[PDB]
Amino acid sequence: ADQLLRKKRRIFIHSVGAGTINALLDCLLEDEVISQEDMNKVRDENDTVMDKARVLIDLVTGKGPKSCCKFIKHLCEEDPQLASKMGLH
Repeated sequence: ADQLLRKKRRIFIHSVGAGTINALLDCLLEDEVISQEDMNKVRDENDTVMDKARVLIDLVTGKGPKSCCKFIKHLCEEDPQLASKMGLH
């Protein structure tokens, strides 16, 4: 009963703008949910957003559903448009 990202993996990934990503991953660090190890994963910059997203959305969920909370929240303030399909409440 906790796999929002998973199902919504096709949405966030095929929508999130290269911009929000920079502002999103930045917020994560603030909470210190990730680690210099993961932070490096994304920084590596693979290719098109489709790639930089798949890793960002994944790395989060990896840290358990406890992160999903701050994620959906930070995203709401960063993007109210996309957050629409993720603005459950």
